Amino acid sequence: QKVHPIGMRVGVIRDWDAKWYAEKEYADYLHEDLAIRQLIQTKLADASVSLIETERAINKVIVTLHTAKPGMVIGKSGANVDALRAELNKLTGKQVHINIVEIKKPDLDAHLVGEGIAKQLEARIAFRRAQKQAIQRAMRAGAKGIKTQVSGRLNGADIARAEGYSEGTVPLHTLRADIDYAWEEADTTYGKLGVKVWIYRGEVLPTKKSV
Amino acid sequence: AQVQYAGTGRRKNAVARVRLVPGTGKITVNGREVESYIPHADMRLVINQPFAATQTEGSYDTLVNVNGGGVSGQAGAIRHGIARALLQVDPDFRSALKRAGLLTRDARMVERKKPGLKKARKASQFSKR
Amino acid sequence: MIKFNIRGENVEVTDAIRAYVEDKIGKLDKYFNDGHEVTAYVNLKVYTEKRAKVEVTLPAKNVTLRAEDTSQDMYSSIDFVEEKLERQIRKYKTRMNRKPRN
Amino acid sequence: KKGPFVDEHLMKKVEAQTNAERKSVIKTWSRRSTIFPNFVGLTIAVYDGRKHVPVYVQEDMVGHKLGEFAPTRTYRGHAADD
Amino acid sequence: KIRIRLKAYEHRILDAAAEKIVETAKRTNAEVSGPIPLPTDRSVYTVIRATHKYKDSREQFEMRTHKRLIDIIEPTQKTVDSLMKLDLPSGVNIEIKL
Amino acid sequence: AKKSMVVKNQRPAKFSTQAYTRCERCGRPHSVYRKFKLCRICLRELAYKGQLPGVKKAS
Amino acid sequence: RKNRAPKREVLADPMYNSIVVTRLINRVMLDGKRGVAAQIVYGAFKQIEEATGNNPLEVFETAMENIMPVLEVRARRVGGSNYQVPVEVRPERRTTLGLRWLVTIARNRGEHTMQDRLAKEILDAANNTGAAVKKREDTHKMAEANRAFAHF
Amino acid sequence: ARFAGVDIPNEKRIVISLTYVFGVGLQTSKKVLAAAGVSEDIRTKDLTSDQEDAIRRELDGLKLEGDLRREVSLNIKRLMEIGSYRGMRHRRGLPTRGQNTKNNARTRKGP
RNA sequence: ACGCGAAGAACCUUACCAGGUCUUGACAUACUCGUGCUAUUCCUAGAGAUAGGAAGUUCCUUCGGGACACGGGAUACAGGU
RNA sequence: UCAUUAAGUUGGGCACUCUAACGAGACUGCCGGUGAUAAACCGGAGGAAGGUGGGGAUGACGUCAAAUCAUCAUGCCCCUUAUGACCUGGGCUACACACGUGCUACAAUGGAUGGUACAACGAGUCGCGAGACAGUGAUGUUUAGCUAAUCUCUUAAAACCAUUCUCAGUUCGGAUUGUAGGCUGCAACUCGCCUACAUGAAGUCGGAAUCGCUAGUAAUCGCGGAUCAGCACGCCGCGGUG
Repeated sequence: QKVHPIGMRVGVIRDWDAKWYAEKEYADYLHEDLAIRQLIQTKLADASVSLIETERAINKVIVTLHTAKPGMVIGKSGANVDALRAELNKLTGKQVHINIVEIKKPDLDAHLVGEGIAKQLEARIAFRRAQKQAIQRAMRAGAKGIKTQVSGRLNGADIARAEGYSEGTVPLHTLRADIDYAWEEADTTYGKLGVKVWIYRGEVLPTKKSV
Repeated sequence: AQVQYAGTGRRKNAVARVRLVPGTGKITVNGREVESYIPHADMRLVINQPFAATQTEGSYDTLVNVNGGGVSGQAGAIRHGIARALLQVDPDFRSALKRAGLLTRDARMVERKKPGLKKARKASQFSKR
Repeated sequence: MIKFNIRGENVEVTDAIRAYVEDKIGKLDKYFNDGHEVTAYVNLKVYTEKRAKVEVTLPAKNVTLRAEDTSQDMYSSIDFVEEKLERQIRKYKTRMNRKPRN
Repeated sequence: KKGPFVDEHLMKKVEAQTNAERKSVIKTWSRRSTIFPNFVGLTIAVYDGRKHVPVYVQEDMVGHKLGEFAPTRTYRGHAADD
Repeated sequence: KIRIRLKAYEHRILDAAAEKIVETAKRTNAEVSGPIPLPTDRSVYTVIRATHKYKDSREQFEMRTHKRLIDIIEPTQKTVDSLMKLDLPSGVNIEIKL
Repeated sequence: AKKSMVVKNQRPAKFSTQAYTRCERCGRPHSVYRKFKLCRICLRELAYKGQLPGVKKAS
Repeated sequence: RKNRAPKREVLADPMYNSIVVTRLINRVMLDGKRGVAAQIVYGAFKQIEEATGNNPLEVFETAMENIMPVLEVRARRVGGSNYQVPVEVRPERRTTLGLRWLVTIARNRGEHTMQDRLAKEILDAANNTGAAVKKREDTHKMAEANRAFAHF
Repeated sequence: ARFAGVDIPNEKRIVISLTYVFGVGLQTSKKVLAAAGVSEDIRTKDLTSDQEDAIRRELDGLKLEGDLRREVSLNIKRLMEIGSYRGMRHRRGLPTRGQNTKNNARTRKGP
């Protein structure tokens, strides 16, 4: 067994991705907006997913979005998330909201580093030098405690290989874990690849106290 | 009646809003007897170490207001509510409050139980199959 | 002795070599005092016997000890693993009898 | 009970065989059947799932459902019981 | 008789700082019974910590409810002109009643 | 089977006596919070993340 | 375990003035039924109150003399050579074991009420003979076999 | 007669002195405890002199104790083969609730 | 390992089987077409399915029709819990 | 507290419940015997709390190839007339028999006699659902209130005195049963109950043994969720006694 850091942060120790309240249909709009978030992450299929926080509001919805860069994802000039935003209006039928914000430096994101290097694992990269390469890029770019994780499954193999350069002070048992973390399965004919990226630039993360 | 002395002590999901009358030692709990609210249960005589036997003695008509708890709950509210209430009428009983305690309202209780466990300290049984 | 629980947990049960189980645990009933409970729990699979798993657990009245061990043949697992139960009781002589060590 | 409950299509075979002829079996379905006093003296089938059981009725058959007309709850039965 | 619940699943996020956009209704108004921390209403979840087999342990999630009221007897409908603005968060369980 | 056990209860059956509800990711059987319209087991798959004011560390 | 981890204390009686009133509640009291327990204890000094009508401590303390032995036993081995080398523990534990004795014979007798078979053993405790003095001499006669201390 | 004159105990109320009897009990034996006006009564080793003579036919409302025997008998022994989905289970011997007979109900089920 | 998945499957819910039980597949993304508002509601029989009929479908934009794709000819393969 | 009586409920009294939104509140903090010198220990006072006040969490390098092919999938297999389905009820829970398995008893602390006082107690004016009621109760008859710090829940039990059965297979002990009714739903046997009632079996304290229990800890008593039309001793948490 291993504890998930974001699995004990992002609910209440870090504030919600569904960062809004309701009265009765809280899990209704919450869960169906999570299906909408699935539609975002699957209809950025010619883009780069970074983070999204769809919201319900006083105007019964405010969709909070994030991109990995505005210059390529949001459109030719910004009309892919806008025309696809009106496509979400013809999905769920509501006032529908764009939020063009780049998640800053996505070489310090666990999504684009690990998922990008996992797409290059689909392109058959030497995974050890991929580990040293990517975690050297972000550890080079700060990341006070930074590691990752890759599973095995090479054309009828065992569960998981080792994980070189899985380093960095990540005191996951302790209650100071400010980690952009991710995980991934790469489904191939030869098997699947789990990619789990611990990024620890910030030190502290309770987000639960307010006067 | 007259205005309170703010006797704010309790224990174990009880409330002892102890009405505090400078009197003779008369005990009347919610206009009643606590042997009429929870008969009886010698905790009536474990009002004395909260109030009467405290320093031998403290003599005031405490018209005690309580609810919640029970023969140890609101008798702990007798302890902190009426010992601390005795401190509210007369603050010269900390010789007894740090001769014997009668404070902290410790609220020792049962754990934040692990789901799956019955009493968090007991299983069904096991022999060895 | 008192009670068994014979369990072939992948293949059906056949009481020739299960009777051979019953006779070598008959020699457990040469090394018994109260054969309180045992349980056979065996496992054989596909691909021309790339394993032979067997098991019997031993809740006697004071000690408990199971045996999930292997050979290539299931017959050889009954052989060498119940002989391993014999040599386990050979390990359990002083571990049983010599409650004085001096 | 108050607000009673009863068959529908083989109620229309109570009313399609009470008037016409008291003879035939039915591809029945009923966890929802009864028996009326008029119903006594005829033959009906019981849907176990393979054998539409051809039982005539006697007045003893009080208004139960075809889930318990005859014990078609197949359990063999005469092997090791009691 | 304007009375404001900030009913919150937890008041102790930025919806505690939602007490100031209704303090825009405390100003341009008088006789303010201010922040009333209401008795929290709790909620229970118990779920299998594993997926399908080997249930040694479970998990619990106590969704509580930390609420809020301000009680002003006078409406003073320039504070109804302040009723149009309501900033943080996107959606909170706010009640602004008479 | 994912469609006779997801799509089938989406299709109108007789009653609540027949079409028992569940979450809409995978039609998992009961132990389903109908007060929050989602399965325990499938809502746990969210509770990897969790969008709930409940304390996350298994109280 | 390792330490002298702390015990707990119940309060002594103001009614009949013994801590073994409420410790007699600590053995007769089952399922936490302290009011019924005090009904039996106060009913037992009521059993004194019919028989003698004296102080509770005559029958209760002569009973304590009957049920507080001098010696108790202990298993101490060489390598199996279990010399039952004895000890003589203090009156809180000796009084505790005597409370096990009066809850034993004043519990397990097939008579009418708890105060009736406990009238048999509190009233026969007022007869101060038989089961209690034998219930300590059963260990007292063993001490000559418990003569060895750490010898071999 | 005799019904009330059958097998007198002492020491009791008539209600337990009639649940004591095969039949008349806590509804009806308390009903005729009051209808004969008995009320504990006895604990006496005397019933009455003449509340017997009330409670002959005042007691005789149950039809009958011997036809409780013939009411179980007359009921079920006609009620043999309605199915016999219930009669076979009742008289083979399992408690025919439609009851889960896997392990337990061990005494009536038969070990 | 057994108050176990399954903290409620009256039952089609069910996994799996019996029977009625079909084979563009109930659920299907898929090439193509005479071309469209799919209506609901029914009625008949039948255990209901599932079939027959009634109005239930003959284009919402520069008009193919997108739009309800209508129902089909069919690569395509979802649908094994 | 101006109370000033349906009444905590009021034109009102306001921290009183402290209500929970906040800070400060116990850190060897201080002291003595100390410790090689230190880390620490032993204790004392203070300190509401004293030595990480207490309780959850925090599963590590790694192990068990075990579980997840019924979330999640590739290797190949049946994937297209089939292990893919619509309907229908019967199985899925069936019982010669072992352990998993709690409650109930055997009894006088029980069992009747009554009237308590309590934390809980969360969903909800979607539904809970009054002192309006036929009642034996299911449920109606009314649904009052009910967007909950309203309301029906939420008035839980033991301790309380009242009488007896004070001795026994026992006002027993509750195995059924036969019913005679209601609730749920389209339908209560498979494959829910519940309310009677009548009969009311074992059972008279439990082999070998096992397991748990050093604080509100065992023991114990209740509440709700829990699933859900219906349906929960053990099934989550909370506390009432101790």
